[PDB]
Amino acid sequence: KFVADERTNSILISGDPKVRERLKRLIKQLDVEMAAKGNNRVVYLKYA
Amino acid sequence: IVAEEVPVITGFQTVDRKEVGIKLKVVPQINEGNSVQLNI
Repeated sequence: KFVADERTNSILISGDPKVRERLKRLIKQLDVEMAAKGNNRVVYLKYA
Repeated sequence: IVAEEVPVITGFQTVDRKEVGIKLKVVPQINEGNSVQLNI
């Protein structure tokens, strides 16, 4: 089965060295961080 | 403001100071280049 800590932000695992193979695979799978979306933007008004 | 205030009587006559001169109150904002908008 599964654990993690967000003190550390770390996946802990309980189970197989097959769970160790595939869940080091999923250790790696969703590690990715989305690129900044420019969620907010400062616009310089020319006239108004 | 450039002004000199003469005495004014709105009434032994009372005198009230008001200012006569050149006054310019301007609030510009700049188009991001060249033209300037003026509230004057």
